[PDB]
Amino acid sequence: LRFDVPLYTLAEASRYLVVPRATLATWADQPIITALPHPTGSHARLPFVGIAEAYVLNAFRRAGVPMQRIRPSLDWLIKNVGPHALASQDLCTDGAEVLWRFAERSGEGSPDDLVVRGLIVPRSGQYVFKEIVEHYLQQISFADDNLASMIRLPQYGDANVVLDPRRGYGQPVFDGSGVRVADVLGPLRAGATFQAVADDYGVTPDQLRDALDA
Amino acid sequence: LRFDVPLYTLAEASRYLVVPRATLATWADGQPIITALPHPTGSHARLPFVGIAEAYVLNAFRRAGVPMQRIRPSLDWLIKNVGPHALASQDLCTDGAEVLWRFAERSGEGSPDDLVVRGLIVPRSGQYVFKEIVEHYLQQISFADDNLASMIRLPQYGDANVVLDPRRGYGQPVFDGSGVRVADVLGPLRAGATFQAVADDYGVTPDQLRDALD
Repeated sequence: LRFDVPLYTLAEASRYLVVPRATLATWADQPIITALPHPTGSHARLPFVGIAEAYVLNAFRRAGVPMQRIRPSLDWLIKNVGPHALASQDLCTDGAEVLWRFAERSGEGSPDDLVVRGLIVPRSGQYVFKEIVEHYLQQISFADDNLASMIRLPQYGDANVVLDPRRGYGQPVFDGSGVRVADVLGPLRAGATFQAVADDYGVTPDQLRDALDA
Repeated sequence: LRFDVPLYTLAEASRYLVVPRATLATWADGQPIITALPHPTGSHARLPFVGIAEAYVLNAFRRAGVPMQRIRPSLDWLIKNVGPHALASQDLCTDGAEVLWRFAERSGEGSPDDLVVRGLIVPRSGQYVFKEIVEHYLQQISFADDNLASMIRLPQYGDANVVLDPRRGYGQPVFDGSGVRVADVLGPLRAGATFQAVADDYGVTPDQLRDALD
């Protein structure tokens, strides 16, 4: 379900990932995320692997990584970790060392070195990803093929809201009940109590407050 | 510290309240429905603390699906009955639903006033009360001697318990528990400090830091 079908418009992905739509447009149009031409009468663009790549790149952006000249680092990562490396199970464990190797040969302070310095730091005599990056990488779950199959959106907190192409058409769902976050909003807006909605939708009141306030 | 000096630009308030900047501009510039002041020379500051409190409450109304374009008469009514700056009043959450109900009764079924008030209140156990989706936000506000808002907890930060408090961090988001600006933990994390090191340095927990980041 993750590669061939565009599941997300850029508008939707901007909301779910908390990244400016214009930024995503730049990434999708050479492109640094997987995007497909929009279907007839639809603005869908990103297959699930593409939103996973966008999610990781946003984590890089949040960390202060310069983004405009990141493509050679991404090419290098793909050449060493494999296709769709940003969405790979091996990124978090192998990526820091791979990137270090790239920046070494790049020249001190070169654009590649600046990308890589944004991502990694020495820890106990070796380079590792900064925890501010790791925190986001840790949210991703992987399929048989070691590529992303689910992403937990930490902005929803203990609601444990995920993007999962197997549920809710890939739109944000409570992992615990498979309900679209969107489907609890109408009832709350209508004036149902948090307890009534939580019971009706298989979550807790605290989880609902967390979803609302994400 | 809450009335006579503008603390917030509309840009800042838009971020802290999670409301479009253009929406705040309409509320501040109009007649205005929030307290705003002419910007100081060389500054874009507009909202004193009471004004951001009123904006916070109006945003809770907006979130609930309340029609906002013709809300001013309901606000006038509320001020006339609950008192000056009623949106920022300690008495809003306890007295406001009944006050608004009385207003909409005389307004005509489905009139603009009735539609505002139906957006806010529901029957509970034989009386009209605020919908819980509104109450959730009203409950975040703390009050001074004068029964007007003195602090607002921003629930989007979750268990970090981040607040707007004009007594600390110039009114910018601070961790209630240490009085540190959320802004001041970001540089150290981006630089590659661990969540543990930052949390210890800034008097919060690693879990609270993750909540703030997200």
